[PDB]
Amino acid sequence: SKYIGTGHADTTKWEWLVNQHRDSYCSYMGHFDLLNYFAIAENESKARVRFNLMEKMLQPCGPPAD
Amino acid sequence: VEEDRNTNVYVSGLPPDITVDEFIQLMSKFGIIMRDPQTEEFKVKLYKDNQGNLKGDGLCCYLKRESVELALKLLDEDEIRGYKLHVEVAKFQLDYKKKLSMQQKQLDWRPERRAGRVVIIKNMFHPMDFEDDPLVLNEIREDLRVECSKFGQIRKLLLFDRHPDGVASVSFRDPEEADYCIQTLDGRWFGGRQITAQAW
Amino acid sequence: LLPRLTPILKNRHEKVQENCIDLVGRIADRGAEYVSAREWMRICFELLELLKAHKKAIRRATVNTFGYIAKAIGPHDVLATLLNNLKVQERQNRVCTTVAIAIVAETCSPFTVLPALMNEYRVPELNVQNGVLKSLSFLFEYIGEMGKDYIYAVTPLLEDALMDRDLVHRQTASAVVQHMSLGVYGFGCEDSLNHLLNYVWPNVFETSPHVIQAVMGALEGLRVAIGPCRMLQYCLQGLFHPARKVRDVYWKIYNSIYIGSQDALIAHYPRIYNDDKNTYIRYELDYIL
Amino acid sequence: QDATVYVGGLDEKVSEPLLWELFLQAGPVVNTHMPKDRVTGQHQGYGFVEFLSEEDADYAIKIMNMIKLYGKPIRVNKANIFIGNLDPEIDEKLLYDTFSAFGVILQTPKIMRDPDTGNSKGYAFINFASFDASDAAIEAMNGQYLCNRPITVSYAFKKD
Amino acid sequence: DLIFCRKQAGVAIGRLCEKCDGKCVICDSYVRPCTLVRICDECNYGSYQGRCVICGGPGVSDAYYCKECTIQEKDRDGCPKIVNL
Amino acid sequence: NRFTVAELKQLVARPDVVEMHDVTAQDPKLLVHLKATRNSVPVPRHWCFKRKYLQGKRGIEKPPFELPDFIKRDIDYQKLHDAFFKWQTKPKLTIHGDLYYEGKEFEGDLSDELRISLGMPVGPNAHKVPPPWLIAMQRYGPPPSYPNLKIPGLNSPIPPLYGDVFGTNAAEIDRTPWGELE
RNA sequence: GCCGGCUAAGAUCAAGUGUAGUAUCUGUUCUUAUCAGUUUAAUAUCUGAUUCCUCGAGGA
Ligand SMILES: CC[C@H](O)[C@@H](C)[C@H]1O[C@@H]1C[C@@](C)(O)/C=C/C=C(\C)[C@H]1OC(=O)C[C@H](O)CC[C@@](C)(O)[C@@H](OC(=O)N2CCN(C3CCCCCC3)CC2)/C=C/[C@@H]1C
Ligand SMILES: [Zn+2]
Ligand SMILES: [Zn+2]
Ligand SMILES: [Zn+2]
Repeated sequence: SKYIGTGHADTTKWEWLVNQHRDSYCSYMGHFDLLNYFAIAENESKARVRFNLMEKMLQPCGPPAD
Repeated sequence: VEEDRNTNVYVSGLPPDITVDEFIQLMSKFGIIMRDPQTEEFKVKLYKDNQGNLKGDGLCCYLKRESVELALKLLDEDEIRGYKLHVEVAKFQLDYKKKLSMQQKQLDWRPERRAGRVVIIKNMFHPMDFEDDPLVLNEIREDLRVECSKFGQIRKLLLFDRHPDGVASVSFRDPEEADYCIQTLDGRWFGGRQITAQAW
Repeated sequence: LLPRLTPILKNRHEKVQENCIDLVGRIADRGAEYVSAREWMRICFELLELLKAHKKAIRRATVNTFGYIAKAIGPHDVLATLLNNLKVQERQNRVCTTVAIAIVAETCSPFTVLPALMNEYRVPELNVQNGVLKSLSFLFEYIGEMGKDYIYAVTPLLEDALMDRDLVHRQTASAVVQHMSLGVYGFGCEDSLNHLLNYVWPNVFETSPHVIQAVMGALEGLRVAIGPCRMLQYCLQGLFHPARKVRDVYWKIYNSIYIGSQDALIAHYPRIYNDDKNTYIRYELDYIL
Repeated sequence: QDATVYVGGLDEKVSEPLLWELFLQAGPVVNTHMPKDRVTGQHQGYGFVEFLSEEDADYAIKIMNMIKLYGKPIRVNKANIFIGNLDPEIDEKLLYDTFSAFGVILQTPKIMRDPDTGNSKGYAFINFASFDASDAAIEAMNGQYLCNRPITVSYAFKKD
Repeated sequence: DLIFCRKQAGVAIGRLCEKCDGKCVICDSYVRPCTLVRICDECNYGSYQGRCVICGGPGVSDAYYCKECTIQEKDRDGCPKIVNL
Repeated sequence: NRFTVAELKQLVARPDVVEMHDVTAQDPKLLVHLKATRNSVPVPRHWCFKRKYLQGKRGIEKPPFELPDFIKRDIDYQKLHDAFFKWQTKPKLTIHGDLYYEGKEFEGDLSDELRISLGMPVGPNAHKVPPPWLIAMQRYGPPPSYPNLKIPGLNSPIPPLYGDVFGTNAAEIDRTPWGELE
């Protein structure tokens, strides 16, 4: 429960999906050749891709329900 | 008729200063010794002369036959400090299920570990009632003992006559009987006052 | 020297015991052909009780000397005697017998111990099969990497024990699965381990604490030996079940899988489509250079 | 029932995969069924072979008819005198033609069938015109060599 | 009340007593000790300086994780000292 | 304010994975979608039962343990070790998604024994010895169910026939694996 | 288990015995009934309401 990203019987789809999006972005920031792949694919500098991922970290999957 | 399935072993020759405990240690080194179901005292016999004199022969029955064949190939022709023993399948010439199953359960492989039995009763008496009545405390102790005897075997029972809350301790042999006594004593009335019970 | 030496093994001083055991070990290692095998058998059966010593040096020397004596006189007779002793004794002596069987199987290759041990599981009587299962558990835990050649031989026995109604059978089979999984890792034994997971998994709905503890241990061993992708594949359909019991069990298993190897799970998550309100597709992984 | 062929006259050497292996050359036999007895726990000589198409079952019934399999008259079919141990390859018209040589038959004969398969039970009942044909069947046909099956003709009811 | 401490572990080495000398602190195994145990600073202070991590008696030798616990990275949690409340 | 089974079956791409209780979930659309992932074995099926996962029927009474063939064929030297590692075979194994449950334990060529019991002689060198089912095939014609089957005498020559092989199916690359030990 | 059923398919409430732990046994009862609320994946559970026939009695 103290670890961030764990769930329980009341976990919703939104929390699950934002958790996997957030650690996906962190894994992209960590691994050197995944960021290379993305920066070649979208034709940007690697610093720009890193900053874009950090900016996307705040609200991935949009704002929550109700 | 029973050719094999003989769990009795015959120890030919022994030191004439043999005690029963050294012998049952010698025999327990090779497995579990069957115990007489009605009683204690493992089924071990020291054959004796017309007097206290020790003939030097011994009988021992085992729970299983594999322990007999163990004693056959490990005790035969082996020396205790002074003498040379001889081991042979015993010769004979001329309640039940309960304890049988218990001795069997002595070979279990059940899970161990786990957590690894005293009930405290309060608000039962007062020190002010025992100042002008020397026989009320003994009658209250006898009533508490008669109440604790119905739930299980009470091993120790004490009553604090100098405690202002009326503390009493009942220590039984099993924690289930103490839990049953704490469940049957909680909320009950004793002497016009509501007494409480807790575990220890 | 040796028949004069064997009564000193029962002395109760620690230095005397350690030095006597070391001396008997050296003698058995180099001068094994000078004393009969019957006396060696008696000495090993006496050493059996020293595996319970409160001191670590006594246990270390006893393990060494037992290995030497077993290497000397041969595995067959000592293994027969150890199985007989495992059948008839109290708990601590049976545990020491299990340790001794594992030692014999490590010094003399487990090929020499496994057939006789599996032949004892054929006895139609409980408390004998459970002893065989405990011995197999400790054997695999003790031999570790050497077990990669013997997983195919014990798989049907573990199947049988996992289909059994007895609870100790399934708990001990789960312990065996865990030790076997952590023993072979990086050696390409995933087929048998997936096969055995197919029999371990139905026990997740068990209320008995010891059984569920052993099942969790086996699952965390298979997480290492088999990989987190398979575990996530086993958890996906239960993560959002309508019943709260299924959800509790599956989220416990999932949290255990998530705390270890959080990074690998990035490559294993299934695709989840966008709804009207929220975006769920990870688009970067769809790029194609 | 149309795609399945009922086989009768199987000995102890024939088994459940053996009939499917023998019927594999005739057609694609998908399954084989052998009903086990309650007292003996073995096959009663009659079984079924369910194929894929009805033409394969017709070819198996027209090819494996009155064959000598395991020393037994195996035959495939579409799934007061008493005759016992009769071959399942014969029909009611064949039994009426075989019984016409001894005496005259009053009507068409009937053969008993099993309640599960319905091909052949093992016994049959036939009625003659007079007692002379029954005596000729009990003298000559009671013990005659049939198609790899020793039949036995007896009287169904007799008054002392 | 057998609960691990689970605080940030420091530079202090865990100790075992004469009774627990060969044991693993987490799973209680005796086979293949692999990784040296580290404890936090509140477990290593003053009278607590040298003490068994399993029971709390006078330490005599180093505490170790087993190879099985090291493979599963169970040496990466906090202080493994058994603390009672 | 909850779907019905038929209503939810109309929304999902795969309706045959929908079940009775699936409409009672907190998020049935995600549940049904995960039930359709191209993997992910389902739940052990006895969660809703009331018999503690061990069925007390089906006659579980049976032999204790059948050792493998390699088990049967000092105690044995390195030569019998050689035997145990030459005879060692891989047993039957189930693939990734085949969970166990209480019930799933019970549910032109002729053999020499059947040919010896049927009274058929062995194949000669150069002669015609057909089975008694081959005369009907020679009279009526070839079977339409297996047109590629060959029989000696009709389609196959007499000198073919060898041992117990009385028929052969004649149906009308670089298959070597790449990296393998020599 | 035997040839759909013979009430060994489940829950529960009191007491006894006993273990480190799991447990084991006896009396029971089992709503034969309806509605509303709680709750359960659904049951379950709990929380409340609800003259006639026969031979002085019994049943509904
Ligand atoms: C179910 C088993 C029981 O829990 C049992 C181990 C234990 O619980 C009982 C209590 C007691 C006191 O009777 C016994 C305890 C422990 C033992 C007998 C172990 O020995 C010791 O304590 C002495 C010391 O810790 C080291 C012993 C040692 C090196 O043999 C240890 O095993 C090993 O380290 N191994 C075994 C594996 N072996 C191979 C060889 C290749 C490379 C190294 C790893 C794999 C290397 C050496 C365990 C032995 C006894 C189980
Ligand atoms: Zn460990
Ligand atoms: Zn300690
Ligand atoms: Zn700490």
